[PDB]
Amino acid sequence: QVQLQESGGGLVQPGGSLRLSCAASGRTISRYAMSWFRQAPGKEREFVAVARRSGDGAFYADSVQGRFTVSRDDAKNTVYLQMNSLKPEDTAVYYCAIDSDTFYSGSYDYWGQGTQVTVS
Amino acid sequence: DIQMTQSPSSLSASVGDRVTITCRASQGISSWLAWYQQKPGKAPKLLIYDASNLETGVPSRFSGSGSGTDFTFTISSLQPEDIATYYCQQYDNLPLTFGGGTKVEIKRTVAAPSVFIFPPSDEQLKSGTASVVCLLNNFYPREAKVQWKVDNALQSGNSQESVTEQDSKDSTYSLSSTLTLSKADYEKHKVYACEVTHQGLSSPVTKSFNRGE
Amino acid sequence: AYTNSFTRGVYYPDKVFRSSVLHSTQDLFLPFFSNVTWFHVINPVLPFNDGVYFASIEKSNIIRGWIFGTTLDSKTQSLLIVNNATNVVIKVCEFQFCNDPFLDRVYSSANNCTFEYVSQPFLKNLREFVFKNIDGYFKIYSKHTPIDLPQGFSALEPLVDLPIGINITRFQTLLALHRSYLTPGDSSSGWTAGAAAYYVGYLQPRTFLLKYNENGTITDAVDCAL
Amino acid sequence: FNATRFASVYAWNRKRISNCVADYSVLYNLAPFFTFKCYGVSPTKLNDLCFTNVYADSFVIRGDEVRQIAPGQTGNIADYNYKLPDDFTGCVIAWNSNKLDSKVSGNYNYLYRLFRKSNLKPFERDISTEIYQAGNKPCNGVAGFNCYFPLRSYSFRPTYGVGHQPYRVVVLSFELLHAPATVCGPKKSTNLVKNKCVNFNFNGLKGTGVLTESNKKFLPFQQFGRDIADTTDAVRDPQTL
Amino acid sequence: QVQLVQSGAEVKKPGSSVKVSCKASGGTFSSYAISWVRQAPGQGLEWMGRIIPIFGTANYAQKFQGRVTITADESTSTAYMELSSLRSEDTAVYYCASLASYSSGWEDVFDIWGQGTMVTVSSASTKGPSVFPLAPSSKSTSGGTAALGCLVKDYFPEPVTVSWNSGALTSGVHTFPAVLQSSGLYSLSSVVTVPSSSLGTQTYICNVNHKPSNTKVDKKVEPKS
Ligand SMILES: *[C@@H]1O[C@H](CO)[C@@H](O)[C@H](O)[C@H]1NC(C)=O
Ligand SMILES: *[C@@H]1O[C@H](CO)[C@@H](O)[C@H](O)[C@H]1NC(C)=O
Ligand SMILES: *[C@@H]1O[C@H](CO)[C@@H](O)[C@H](O)[C@H]1NC(C)=O
Repeated sequence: QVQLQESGGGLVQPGGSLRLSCAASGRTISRYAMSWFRQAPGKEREFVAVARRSGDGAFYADSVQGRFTVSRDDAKNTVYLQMNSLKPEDTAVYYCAIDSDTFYSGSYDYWGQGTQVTVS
Repeated sequence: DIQMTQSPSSLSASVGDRVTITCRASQGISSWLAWYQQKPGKAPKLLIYDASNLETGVPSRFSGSGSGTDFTFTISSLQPEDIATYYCQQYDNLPLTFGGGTKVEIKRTVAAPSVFIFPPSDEQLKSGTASVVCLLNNFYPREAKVQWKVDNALQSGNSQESVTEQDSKDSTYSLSSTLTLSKADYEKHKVYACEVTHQGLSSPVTKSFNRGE
Repeated sequence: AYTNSFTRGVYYPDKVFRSSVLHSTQDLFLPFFSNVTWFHVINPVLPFNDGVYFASIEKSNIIRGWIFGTTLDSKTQSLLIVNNATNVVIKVCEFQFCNDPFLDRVYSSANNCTFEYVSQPFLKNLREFVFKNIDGYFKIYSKHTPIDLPQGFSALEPLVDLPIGINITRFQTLLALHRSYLTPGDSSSGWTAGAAAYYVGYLQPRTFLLKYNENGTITDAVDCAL
Repeated sequence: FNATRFASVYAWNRKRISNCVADYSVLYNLAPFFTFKCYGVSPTKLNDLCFTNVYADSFVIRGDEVRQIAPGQTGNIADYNYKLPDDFTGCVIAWNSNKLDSKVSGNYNYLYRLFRKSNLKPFERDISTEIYQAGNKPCNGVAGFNCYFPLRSYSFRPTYGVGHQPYRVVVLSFELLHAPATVCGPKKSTNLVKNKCVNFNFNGLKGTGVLTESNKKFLPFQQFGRDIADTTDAVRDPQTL
Repeated sequence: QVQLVQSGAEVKKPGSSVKVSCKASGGTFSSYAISWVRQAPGQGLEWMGRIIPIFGTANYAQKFQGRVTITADESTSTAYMELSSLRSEDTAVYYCASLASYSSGWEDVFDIWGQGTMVTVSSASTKGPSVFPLAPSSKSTSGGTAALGCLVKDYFPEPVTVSWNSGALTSGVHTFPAVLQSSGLYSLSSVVTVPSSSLGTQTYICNVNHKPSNTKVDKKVEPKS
């Protein structure tokens, strides 16, 4: 199917920086874009970032445009997201998602795996 | 004849961002290449005629250069007023040919669509035909998928869609779909549904109504 | 109004280095202890006889430019030297100067041009300028010194040699101001500029005995016919 | 020369150059250039000589017209497009752009004046497009008996010979009266050696002697110095200062 | 200055010929060369031919030689073009341009444009539009606002001008492009945004005008619950 995984994370200090990793193998990586999501404890989902085939610039939401930077590597199927100036609100679980719409500018929301992130 | 290729097909960058475009020709040239600005449905506006040669009234914003088979054009920054398509021209010979054209549009964040539905009216039904119209308004992506779920079942090949242009006020976009059916077919079903899926929405949005309401 | 030009107006005559020698030079020099007109802002067209000596001891750089040409505002070629915030602008374009050249962007209308040049800006501080036009060359000598004319002796070094062969008989100076009306036929409208004074002197053919120190700097001179 | 933006001889372009250096070793003399001619002076003398100012005019003409670009010449181009006096002194740089500036059946853009009411004055330019008086009285923007139009198109193409190809020609005129020399053609042409008797030149100041490093302190505006009795003691290097 | 004046839109049956004009004014007519261009509804521009009235000669493109003739007359300073054996696809925007790039050291490029003429080829007949109102449902209201308007159907030929309240209302105006039905007739659509407090009660009116015949049609709209 769309088996996906992420690595890294965990406890971090407030106001610092963090790095998260996500990758896939054994399936096409171009026809579907790679997106992220956020979910606070017992709350609704929130989109974080997504990367397109061309890689022209980057895509972000309102609350993450000016703080987070995202990138993807087409030669290794690995993607990264940048964490900086961490605030107390960043105590939730992130998810790595695949835009399951073939060659589509938009996105189909579907998450494969996630991890926990918290600030001391 | 001479054929030219313009790539990439479209550009996306926010106000105050650099943008560039390239034009290619079948054979190497060193002059007689122009660039045009054409708004939707309006006559093209001259930008460049001779290699790195601007005419009267062109601002310092736009510059061009290139040699050989390929030529390049650059836009230092963008404002809403210059949102339109750019074209490449070669006229070293009388058989003029024009490039495929490239579009530049404003880049911004996500805006959730406002999904609306129009049920048919009695007067329309009296003509022997029925229609249902679904609208998406004020959302970022330039194309949105609209699915019809009459009687909770997907339908295809029986509806038409309309497309608008980028909204200069907020750089948003709108899309609408129109379902059409005959009186017998319209009365055959009982429930009409329109489904919308967007990246910004937390989950798919569905609007539906029944025959009796 | 007139003041005293004690020992000012001396400049290097021939760009030749000399060390610890006394050189007798014959050229256009400002006579010692000569009377020079005293003008203060708070500005008429003056003649351009064989030599002119310009000095200014006004802070804030109110004085900003000069105009030179025969039949000013006519078809004849004329100069336009102004000091912008970035670089100096020298134009030979027969500019059509108005009665009130500039007190506030441009003091003249469009006209044909023959030469243009730009360089770094020339500008309680004393500014001295000597302008000579001979054999088709317009030579400028300048010097700067913090600061009536001070008793201090100082020799003006050459600044630029414009290879322009136009004919010159008159000149006028340009002043800077703010919050003022751009009236071509009126002056002092609106806000008034700060206090500033500038002196004008005329050179004459004189013999001088310049004293060159070990470093090639003129330290003293004697007015031979005083 | 590289611009080649003078396809039409009629209504040719003009340019003024002053306070510059015109190194002819690279201009009109390298392999890419095909032809180059001068009137009244040899290229070497031009390179070694200085001029007050240079006016440059560029135009593209056929092979049959290049011969008309010379003093006291006559012809369609000479009479109606670009006339020159018998005493004219200058140079013409002509390069054939047929390979890179011709089409199989194109090149209609190269226009020239085929007729005119009267011959142009020396160095005169005319952009008028009025009908030529072809036998009958000239038409006033109308058609008449003949009323032929003066301009015509070269229409260069491979089917034409070398004598009917788009020769890109640039003509320069030199001025020497009242010359405070500002345009010159010499290259760097510099060589230095010290500690031995040699004839030397520093922007003139011809002399002979041994050149050695000096401990003097020349001012920024001083070029050379003189000892007692006006003897040239030290000189500033134009290049190294 | 220099300007060009073109005629109005003309419609003629397929297979016949269509006449167009483009008048020139300013300066001297002998100093202007008129070039003709065409633009289809979305496809790139197309070049038909070029004439120089002072020359007396003309040239035409290979794809359009024979079927296209160009004539111009100095007395009334107007340029004309002739098209023969028209076809349905000939429906396109037609422009007149002045090929001024022949006198002042400037070559093979246009600088001046006309107003543009619209021509359509079809077997239909000229008639006024049909307008009916929309009846949006109350349950469909989203964000405190509702969508409403009128539809202009079964009209021929273009152009068609659609406005609202005799032009007195301009906030939240949207008018989507025209479409062609399979029966050979054009159509148009327009929708507005209105607050909850005004819909149903305000005297909202949709305005339509058919300029080929200057037909005037207007209707009122009201939602339902
Ligand atoms: C400069 O022109 C004036 C007339 O405007 C004339 O009297 C004077 O002689 C000229 N200068 C020279 C050096 O001839
Ligand atoms: C000459 O210059 C040297 C080096 O700057 C300095 O030491 C010396 O005092 C100067 N002498 C005079 C007379 O200016
Ligand atoms: C001349 O050029 C040489 C080499 O670029 C450089 O070393 C030298 O300083 C230059 N001198 C001047 C006066 O420009």
